[PDB]
Amino acid sequence: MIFSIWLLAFSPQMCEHLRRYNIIPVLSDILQESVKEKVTRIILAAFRNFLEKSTERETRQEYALAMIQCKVLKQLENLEQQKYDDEDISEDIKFLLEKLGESVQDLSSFDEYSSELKSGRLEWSPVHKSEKFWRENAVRLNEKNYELLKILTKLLEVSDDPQVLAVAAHDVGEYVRHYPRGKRVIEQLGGKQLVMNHMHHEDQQVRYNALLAVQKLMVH
Amino acid sequence: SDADVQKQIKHMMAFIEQEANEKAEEIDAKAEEEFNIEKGRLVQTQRLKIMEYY
Repeated sequence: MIFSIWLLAFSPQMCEHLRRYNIIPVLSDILQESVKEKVTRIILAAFRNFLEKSTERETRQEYALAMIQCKVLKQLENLEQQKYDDEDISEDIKFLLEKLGESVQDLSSFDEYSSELKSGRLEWSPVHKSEKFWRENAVRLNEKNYELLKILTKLLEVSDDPQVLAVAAHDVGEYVRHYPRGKRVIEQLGGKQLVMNHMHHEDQQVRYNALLAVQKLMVH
Repeated sequence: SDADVQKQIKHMMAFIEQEANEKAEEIDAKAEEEFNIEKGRLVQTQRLKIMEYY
């Protein structure tokens, strides 16, 4: 099947289009779950074809970055340390380590938070928890026509997960703490209503983070 | 739990009203101070130009 995907990835016009199948995660899963020599080699071949045949720079960056959102580069270093006798493994590992060696710098920004929002993977992650991010960047919640605010608002509107809800309330609390105009922006977006409703959420972690956000929103 | 959250909300309400009263007190004081400063500078500048012309 990954040989079928490697063959599909021979054309630049196919690599531009194949993105909508969400194929990099399933190859990255097998790349962790299956160290078999053939399987390793044909994933490296498929990943090399996707990235290298992407003549569109956005598509090249997107394949390198999707592999880095799957953290493929660390597994390629594990596979570089693993014993393999084949140059068609070794040289395609080193190729992808170099190209994903670009997009690792893009992801390992504060944008690991941007990707956690974009993917909906809200958690008590180090970049959610650390003050430095908000202290240096909180205003950026307004970027791409308020995209990160719109995500947090939608998650506070329709998420089922009390961690996501409480994380988002914490994110709103630090957003207002580190960007004062952010209070006005949440008040203009009406996002406060979600936080004020989640004061009576069924989870004490949500209720606590909702109250804490109401404190950081209304109290100096 | 939830009555004690309402006690904390009442403390927050008291802080909000108190610091709002402090902001009113500060701005009302700084209004009268900057009235004394600005009137005093403005009269004393123009009065002294008139004094030398005559």
